Amino acid sequence: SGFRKMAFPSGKVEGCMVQVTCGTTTLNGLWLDDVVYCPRHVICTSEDMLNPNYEDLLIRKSNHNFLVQAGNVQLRVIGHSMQNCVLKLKVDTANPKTPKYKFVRIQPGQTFSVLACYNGSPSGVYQCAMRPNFTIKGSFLNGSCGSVGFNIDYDCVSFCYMHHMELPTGVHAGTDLEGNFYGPFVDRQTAQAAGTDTTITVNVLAWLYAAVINGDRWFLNRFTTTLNDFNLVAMKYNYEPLTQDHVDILGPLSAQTGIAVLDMCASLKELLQNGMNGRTILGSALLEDEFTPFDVVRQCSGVTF
Amino acid sequence: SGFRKMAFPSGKVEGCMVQVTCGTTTLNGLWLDDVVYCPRHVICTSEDMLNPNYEDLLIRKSNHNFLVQAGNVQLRVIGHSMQNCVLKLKVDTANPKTPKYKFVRIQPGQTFSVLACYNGSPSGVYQCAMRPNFTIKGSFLNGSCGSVGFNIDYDCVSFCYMHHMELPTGVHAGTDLEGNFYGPFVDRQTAQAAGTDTTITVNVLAWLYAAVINGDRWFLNRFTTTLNDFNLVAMKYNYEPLTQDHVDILGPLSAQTGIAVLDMCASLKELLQNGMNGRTILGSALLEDEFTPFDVVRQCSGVTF
Ligand SMILES: [Cl-]
Ligand SMILES: [Cl-]
Ligand code: NA
Ligand code: NA
Ligand code: NA
Repeated sequence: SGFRKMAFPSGKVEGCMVQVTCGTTTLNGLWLDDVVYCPRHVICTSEDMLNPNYEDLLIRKSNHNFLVQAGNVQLRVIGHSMQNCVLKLKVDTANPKTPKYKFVRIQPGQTFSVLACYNGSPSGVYQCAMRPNFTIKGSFLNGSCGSVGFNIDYDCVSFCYMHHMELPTGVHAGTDLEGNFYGPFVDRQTAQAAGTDTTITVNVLAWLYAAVINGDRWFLNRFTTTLNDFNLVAMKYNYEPLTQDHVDILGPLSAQTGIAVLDMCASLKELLQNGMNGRTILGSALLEDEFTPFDVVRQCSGVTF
Repeated sequence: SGFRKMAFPSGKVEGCMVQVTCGTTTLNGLWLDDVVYCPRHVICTSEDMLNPNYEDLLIRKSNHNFLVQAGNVQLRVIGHSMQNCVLKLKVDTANPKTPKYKFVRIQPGQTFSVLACYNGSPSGVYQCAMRPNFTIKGSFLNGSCGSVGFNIDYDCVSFCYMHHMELPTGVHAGTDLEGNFYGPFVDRQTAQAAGTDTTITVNVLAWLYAAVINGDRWFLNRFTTTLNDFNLVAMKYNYEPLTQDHVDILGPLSAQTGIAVLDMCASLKELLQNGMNGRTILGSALLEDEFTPFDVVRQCSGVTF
């Protein structure tokens, strides 16, 4: 029993973190086989960062401009290129700790683990969701650029996120490992604003199901509403609309607890309209929206309490 | 910026998790050099577990009763013994991935990372505090026994916790790596109750400081109270008393934000008396007490916003 924000074990990713230095700029890189991936703005000085032309800046560099360190051992660069906003450095040694891996791009509302790194050295691990406005609410200080987010599926690491920058609101933006930004952001030091965020409804429902699985029941009721009637209260409280395909993935949770999805939606409606009246759910005093249906299944028991 | 529940990277501990099987019982073990550590109740059958004499049960076993698996590779046991509630299995191979490590026992209120494991295979990582009643609010299903909790200090792993069991309230109990239980618990299948828990005051203050460091300020005020006057409101709301030594470790946080400890205590007093009036702090709608002063410093910027 119990429910925690739970990250994937980070060892397979720790074996891949290196430090990339170009001039006076230093950040983290991801070393898979004989390629290091890092944010391309490692090639920018302080002035370049304001309005950079990256094709120009890269053409003025050669392999010797790039210092790659895996611990103390230095990797010599034998090639470089640009793929959108990530830099690729070909090195002369294939990372022998390279796990099975894929580059995947995730959807708003999905979660992943973040290995925060500084100077090529892992310092912490945590769980994150991709917000509906394509930012993440991470924990990153200067020098964390190049930290990656990932999911693990049977010793295969699916890399979904590379960290590039913090926005004015303190939230974080980056790319997939092909260098394509999540959301309407660009890698230059200008003030950029995310769109307005919304609450991930299917995740809140999944987390209510985790509550029931763990014995928290006070918020339930006998009422039921219809799909379209709920979606009206959603829009009022700035929640995502619920789809019949979202209901379907919530299916296994519905079956295991015996509580139909639309039944649980009525309880959510009531929680939105009346608040919690001082009580808590799974140790929280607000509705949590960063656990997916998959996250609930994998952490919770297979049998309801 | 940002503030997250953050675990230590788990790789150094992942290299040490093995599966121990004795008869039909299977749980996780910790392999350091040529010794495997696991909970001693791996030697109990279902009936033995009700009222076990472990000295009897162990004397009736030999090295061949114990199956140790590190992945597929099997380790052959060349000796066994008991140290309080942990079993020690001498194996014929020193773990080549053995990190620098120590066995340390932590205090109520301190935090550590937990590597949850099933059948010798790491499945998740999270942060935990030792509660003042010597339980932890973990996330553990059947087969997680033998999972360890740890802190990392410059590539030295300080192991502080081995998981043994879940109590009736759903909280979790275990030992240090010498096999001495945290709290008044014993390793047998009888209903055991923790004492009443209390809120870790110094941690809540540390987390309020993290709020200020990150720009959350609405809860502050100009008031100040005295140490002894605060401790009276503490006892009313079931909070730990504040010591002058707790103030001192909060010193660095006090200095960096410019907010004296007793100043912050007044804001806490007001938060206790009036609640949050609907607002949140660091993304939470209750007062969080599982971040230590050290956890705040290590994750937060060195300069206030
Ligand atoms: Cl290349
Ligand atoms: Cl031994
Ligand atoms: Na975590
Ligand atoms: Na209902
Ligand atoms: Na004050």
